[PDB]
Amino acid sequence: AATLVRTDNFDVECLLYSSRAATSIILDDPTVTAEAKDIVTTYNFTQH
Amino acid sequence: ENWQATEILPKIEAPLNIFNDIKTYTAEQLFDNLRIYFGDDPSRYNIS
Amino acid sequence: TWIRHHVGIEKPNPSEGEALNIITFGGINKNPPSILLHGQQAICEVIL
Amino acid sequence: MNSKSSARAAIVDTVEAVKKRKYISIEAGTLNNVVEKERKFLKQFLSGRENLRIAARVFTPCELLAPELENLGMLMYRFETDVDNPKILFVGLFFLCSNAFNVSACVRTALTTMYTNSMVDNVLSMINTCKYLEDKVSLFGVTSLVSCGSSCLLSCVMQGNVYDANKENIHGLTVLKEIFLEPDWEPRQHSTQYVYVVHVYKEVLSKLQYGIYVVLTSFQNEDLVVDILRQYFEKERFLFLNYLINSNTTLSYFGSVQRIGRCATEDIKSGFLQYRGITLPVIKLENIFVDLSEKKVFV
Amino acid sequence: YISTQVVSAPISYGHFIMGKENAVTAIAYRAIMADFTQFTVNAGTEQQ
Amino acid sequence: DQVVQRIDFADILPSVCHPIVHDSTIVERLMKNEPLPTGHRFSQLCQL
Amino acid sequence: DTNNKSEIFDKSRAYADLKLNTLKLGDKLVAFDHLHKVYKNTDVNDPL
Amino acid sequence: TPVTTNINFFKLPHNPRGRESCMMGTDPHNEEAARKALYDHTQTDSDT
Amino acid sequence: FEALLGIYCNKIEWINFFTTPIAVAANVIRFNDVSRMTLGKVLFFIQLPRVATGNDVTAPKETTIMVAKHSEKHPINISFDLSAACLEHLENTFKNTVIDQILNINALHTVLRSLKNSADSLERGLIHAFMQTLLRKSPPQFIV
Repeated sequence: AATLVRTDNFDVECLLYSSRAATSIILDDPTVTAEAKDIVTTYNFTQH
Repeated sequence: ENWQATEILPKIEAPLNIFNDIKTYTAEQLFDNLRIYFGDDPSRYNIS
Repeated sequence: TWIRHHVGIEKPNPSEGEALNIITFGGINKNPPSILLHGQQAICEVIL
Repeated sequence: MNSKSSARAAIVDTVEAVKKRKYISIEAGTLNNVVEKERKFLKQFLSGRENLRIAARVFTPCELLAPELENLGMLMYRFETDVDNPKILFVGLFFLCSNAFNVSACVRTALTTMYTNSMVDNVLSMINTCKYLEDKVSLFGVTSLVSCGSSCLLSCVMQGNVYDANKENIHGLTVLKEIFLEPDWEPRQHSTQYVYVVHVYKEVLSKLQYGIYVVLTSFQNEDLVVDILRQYFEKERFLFLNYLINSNTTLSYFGSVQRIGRCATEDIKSGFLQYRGITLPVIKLENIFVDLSEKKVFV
Repeated sequence: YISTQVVSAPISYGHFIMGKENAVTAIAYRAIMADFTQFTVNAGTEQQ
Repeated sequence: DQVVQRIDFADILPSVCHPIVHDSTIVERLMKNEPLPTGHRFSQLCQL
Repeated sequence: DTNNKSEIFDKSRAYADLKLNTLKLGDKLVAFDHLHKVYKNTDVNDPL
Repeated sequence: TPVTTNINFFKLPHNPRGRESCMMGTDPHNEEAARKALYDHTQTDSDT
Repeated sequence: FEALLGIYCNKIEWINFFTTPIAVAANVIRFNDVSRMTLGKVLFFIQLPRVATGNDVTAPKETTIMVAKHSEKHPINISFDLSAACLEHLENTFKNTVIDQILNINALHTVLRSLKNSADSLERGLIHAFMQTLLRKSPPQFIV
């Protein structure tokens, strides 16, 4: 005999609750850098 | 067909013309004439 | 050859070298099915 | 922080760096003698540290350039010739993919019907009477600025992105859809791929027939790409192992690979050319940083 | 959920009349820009 | 959806007719390296 | 052992008034919304 | 055929071609995979 | 003729962080060297109350618990380009032709509006990264 096993994936919407002021974010001012290639100039904004 | 009139010329804003994403519309060809470019096409400039 | 015949693999043994190493590097020899109606499926197997 | 301000500061810094590369400050004593035209030219005083692409002017008889005077961006081939009058002569990739063997008969005849005249017929006769191919004709670069006078002037890019001037409508390499193929387990693996040109010979019982292939792969390393191309070409390699001994023609390998340069994965798009109504399917690479490496042969 | 409401509707058509601008472009170039005059006065200014 | 779907032994064949099932090498190695039983089962089981 | 304010978690900042959709659950007032208005038209899905 | 299984086939909204031919499962703009879905019995149909 | 009606465009909507109700779960402070901060921790000191024991029963002693919560840290970035043909039409007008003026002012609007779109993009990625971390933290309700 045999035990056929199978998994299935479902599209689920799934709500969240959180108590107020549960976690704090200390963050940077967005730093700006700039790569000057020959045909484009790409600006990268980073933020920690 | 010319697109540089759209690329350059004065435009009138419209609020909430698409409630739904236009990603699906572009990717599955709702339209008759569309012109899409990711990186900024510098061909807007050769006005002959 | 007769085991491949009856279980219906129908294709040859992968090969030495690149075809095995394309399997170690890790691959699909099977073309995606031309028709599909319900998404994904896979069923594993225990003998009992 | 402020964010918008720092962004404007970085943009002003890039524009001023472009000006620092473009113009030169003058420490001549700069007296008030000159006229205002020379005054403003001595204030600006351009130099050519701005384009950073390497081009070459080229003169070619215009009988050979049948689709390539209209469709900017093509591979070009230098064919040296024993004629003293013209020592080198320039050749389209499609002009050589005519008598390449990879091309199917419909596409081959269709292109030939583009390429039918007396000059092109004589040049193909010369190419066939040449012994091997790879060191009588050779890779030269990518096309921009066709002039088409009496003797047509072709600019051609050795290195850098393909553009005449103004850095507008940056053209792309146009590869015939039939002649190219990408040997790798995952095609278009992560990011920008390197585009190569592979010349492969073949012998149908009498003569050598060349084949012009273009490969696109994520591998940079040439040893890796010849190791994947031997696995691709192992059967015909075997047929040449039998041919190259009984032959006496001065060649010593099966084929050779040479890098054209970088591309981008999202800058690969299909399409078709048309010259004199002949619709012809191509894969148009869009933005190409041309970088010719050395020829590397494999036997 | 049904109630009569007193709504402030249009009662006549809108108008659209050409200018000499659009007349000359329609004659010579077979074409019309809507808002050619408002378009032109904001062409060269900052607020395009 | 309510489509009756059927599994068979003729369908179970490409999962059970593999050479690694009828190989004995790994079972021999692991059952060899698994240690010997105790005395009270050793007299009963390991004697032949 | 006494200390009043934690400067890494408490610091003077400016305040305003706004509206939130609330629920009352046993004298507990809880804001209650969806982030679809910031995931309306972007490459990513709503991660819920 | 008088052997055609009902419970697979006749109890559901289903194509009477036998091999189902709904084009919402085929690769679009691919006529070869299209005709393989419409005809080829090297592959399987879904659902069975 | 072949008419051309009006030309319309989109309004890319803006979002402030403190407008959305995720900021009642948040509490956000600027700190300009968190790029240089390796770890940020907090230290909690709990003592436990003690109950007196019954007859001929062992008594628990004074229990004091010390714990230390740690900081995750997580970057976001946003990239956008301007072409070099655009960079030529940015400021150095070749001549005072009306076409060069049109292309100048359009290049300038392209720069300003792309910088704008990037600032919005940093804001929405702040939203997405914080939501990412909340869903990484949250255990399922049946376990809770």
